[PDB]
Amino acid sequence: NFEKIENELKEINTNQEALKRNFLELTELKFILRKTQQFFDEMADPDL
Amino acid sequence: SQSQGIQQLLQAEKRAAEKVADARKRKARRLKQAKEEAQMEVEQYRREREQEFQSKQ
Repeated sequence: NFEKIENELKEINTNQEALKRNFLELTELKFILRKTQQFFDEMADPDL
Repeated sequence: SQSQGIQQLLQAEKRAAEKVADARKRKARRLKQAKEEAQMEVEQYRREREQEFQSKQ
């Protein structure tokens, strides 16, 4: 019981680390994507 | 303004794309003309030596 308790605790900890590491970068990417639409939409009547 | 100027830059690069495409079109046309003109001169020579061959006959 105790061995597994420790194992799963450590697993969840490392997973939290990895998930946060990915999440922060992807969130900043979302924000840049959003604001870059306003940057682009000065005369963006053509398709691209 | 920066956004308008940079969009005008995207237009500038589309102009560059047009220029390079024009270059490629010119090259293809000129190469085809070279091929055809060489073929026609070859035809002239072919007929000339046919005629000389028949004269010797």
